[PDB]
Amino acid sequence: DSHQLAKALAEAADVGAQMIKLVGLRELSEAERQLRSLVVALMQEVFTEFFPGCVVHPFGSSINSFDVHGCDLDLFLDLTPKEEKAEGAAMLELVGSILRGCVPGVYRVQTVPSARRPVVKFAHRPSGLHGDVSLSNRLALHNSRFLSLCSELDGRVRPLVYTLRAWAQGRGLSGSGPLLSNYALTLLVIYFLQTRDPPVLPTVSQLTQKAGEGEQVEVDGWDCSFPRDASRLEPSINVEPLSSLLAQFFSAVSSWDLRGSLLSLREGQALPVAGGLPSNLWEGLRLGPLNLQDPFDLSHNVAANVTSRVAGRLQNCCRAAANYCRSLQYQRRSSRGRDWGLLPLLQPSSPSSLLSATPIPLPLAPFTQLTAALVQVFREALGCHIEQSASWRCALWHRVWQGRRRARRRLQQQTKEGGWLATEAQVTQELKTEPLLSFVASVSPADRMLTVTPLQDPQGLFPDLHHFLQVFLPQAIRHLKLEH
Ligand SMILES: O=c1ccn([C@@H]2O[C@H](COP(=O)(O)OP(=O)(O)OP(=O)(O)O)[C@@H](O)[C@H]2O)c(=O)[nH]1
Ligand SMILES: [Ba+2]
Ligand SMILES: [Cl-]
Repeated sequence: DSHQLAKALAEAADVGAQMIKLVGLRELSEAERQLRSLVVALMQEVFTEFFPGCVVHPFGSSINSFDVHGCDLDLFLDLTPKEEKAEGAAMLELVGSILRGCVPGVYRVQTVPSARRPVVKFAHRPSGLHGDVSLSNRLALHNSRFLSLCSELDGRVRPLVYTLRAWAQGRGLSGSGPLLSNYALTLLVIYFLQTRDPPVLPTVSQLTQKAGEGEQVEVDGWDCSFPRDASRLEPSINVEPLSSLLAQFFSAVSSWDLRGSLLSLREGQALPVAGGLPSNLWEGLRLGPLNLQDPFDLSHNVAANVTSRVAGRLQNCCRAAANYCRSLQYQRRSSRGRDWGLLPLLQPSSPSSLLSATPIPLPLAPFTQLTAALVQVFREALGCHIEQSASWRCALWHRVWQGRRRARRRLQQQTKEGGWLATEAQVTQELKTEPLLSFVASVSPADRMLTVTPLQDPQGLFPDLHHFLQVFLPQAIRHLKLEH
């Protein structure tokens, strides 16, 4: 791993071979699946001991075909409004005590009622496995099955999802908190496949319409019905190779309008967010920087946790990735030993690149006035020489991002013993023809955020400038807001 993987990808044919080989290397072995099966069997044994006729249904990465080594094990246990929450939480505690004290080998048991879907986190010691026990999740089962079904519908699915998933892990786009879940990212890939001119994957509404007799199922008032086998469905007429689909992915999601669009896997289409339509229809839908609808529960934005910085970082990383995929280093292999194809995409991100990818949130203000105030801050309040979404090229011959404290103290003392822009500009000018550091500033139409990328950085001081800008620019615009 990280060594064997690198040479394995570098050694093999074209890009598609790299993606396929990646899937081959990361996926769970037979022994791993045997181990997981046995552990789930034990859990089943103890839960049967407590709950006669209860079924333990594995879901998520286990059954959705996107599994990798050491992945979580998601288990679903199948057996007034605040009273119902309290009842559910108590029940969850009961399951938690069953895990904690009964089933042999399991430790690290933490009940999490506060989560969206309440869950009991567990670790099984002898197998070295960990995961979540869920009481109510029946939608995850069917949508996981839906994911594996997608994998069966077209052979390019697993390679795309695996590669893009690893890439997202690399670019810091995926994880907990504000980031994207692997499920959300997966839904994005699938939606991308549905939106190709020839469709690579059918829309979920098409699967629902196809369905079958007795294959009808309704969970939590939503229609989860899809065909059980991929044989009853006609293949894709899309001839696009893996690499082209990867590049097209990056370019696509880089060019999309995320804020103003709710991406529907059901209709296989982009539904306009503004104004008010989908949130009025399904009534449970949270809207934000990135909106991606679950194929079954239509009141659930799977990306609803994604902050503007994360969406911005996503589209930036995707634009950069597209730029790379247009280079010859991507398409053509290497003679001897050099990194080609998937390798720079799976390689760790440069600190300057990692920083530049994630934009800087700015206070609310009209685009024109915001831009004017920005270039006014760079020009006036900093030593920046600037020149002509919006963008400006900026040059700094000075250390201006650092040394401001001492200079401000000196000025404070000089003034003591004998309005923001002009004063801070004086602070800057009191800090003191080849450019020391040159960088690009960019503002997107929606949401309005400043993106700072490097150009010429001989001494490698760019990240310091980036952090300093992260602190300085918002408060500058903040003070400029109060002059009106
Ligand atoms: O918003 C969500 C998130 C997750 N889920 C359900 O939870 C399951 C967990 O989906 P994950 O986001 O955990 O991804 P994963 O398990 O496929 O991969 P790893 O995290 O193991 O790397 C998914 O398969 C989905 O069924 C939802 O239904 N909605
Ligand atoms: Ba998981
Ligand atoms: Cl597109």
